[PDB]
Amino acid sequence: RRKYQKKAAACPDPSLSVWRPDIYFASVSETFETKVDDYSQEWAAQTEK
Amino acid sequence: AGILFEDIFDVKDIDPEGKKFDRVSRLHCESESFKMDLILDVNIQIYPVDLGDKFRLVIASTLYEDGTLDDGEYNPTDDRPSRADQFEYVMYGKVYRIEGDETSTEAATRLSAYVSYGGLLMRLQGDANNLHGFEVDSRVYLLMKKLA
Amino acid sequence: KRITTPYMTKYERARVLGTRALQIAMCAPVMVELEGETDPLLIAMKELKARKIPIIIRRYLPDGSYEDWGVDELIITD
Repeated sequence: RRKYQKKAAACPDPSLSVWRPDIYFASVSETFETKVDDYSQEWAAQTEK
Repeated sequence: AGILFEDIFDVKDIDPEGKKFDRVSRLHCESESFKMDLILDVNIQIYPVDLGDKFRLVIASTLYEDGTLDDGEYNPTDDRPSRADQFEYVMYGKVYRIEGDETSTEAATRLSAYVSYGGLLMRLQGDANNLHGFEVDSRVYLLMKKLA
Repeated sequence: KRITTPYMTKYERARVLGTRALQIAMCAPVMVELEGETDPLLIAMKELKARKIPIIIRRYLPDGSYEDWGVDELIITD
């Protein structure tokens, strides 16, 4: 029962929602972390080659 | 002595894309000794040049034959034995981009040099070791002298 | 801690540089040696970058309860 009812709750609420982005560092929104991640693994593999 | 490269040169065809300026020509020239390839711009007004002309080329990192790297700023009055006094054509320079080698290369044969002298473009290609010393932000002084 | 952010809010720097040019405009002690130009608009950069600002900024939180901030505690930067 516990095993199952663990994996039942949401992917937790957004970062911006629980951490006010003024105080806490690195409070990016979903469609911008995807952007920085896009470019991270898209440039490094580019530049090395 | 700081000859970063040297070669003799004669031209094959001057402008293969029309005459579309006033003070410049877009040279297409090839070496004989090594299978290099020079694309260069040369002011024909104050240095007339033709098709069948031959000239020796060098590319130094300093014009002193003491090989010291002391350069603040060209001071016009000074005179002492420099490598220019045997040539006929000077140009200051800057190399800004080297293309030909993408990845961890198993045989870097074709590598190109991209130089533009304050606005006149220059493209030279070749091997990948002869054409070394050529970092980024790498001042060179083109020199040249028409040879018979 | 503070539920504001140590960082330079442009309105703060702007308005309080106005306040400090007012300060040295009127009768006010000259902290930084006035190296020429009497105008504290040209010496305001000197004031700030030398951090001669004991000014108390009363950042007001949603209603009533405030904060006080001396401008050095921020992230004044280029």
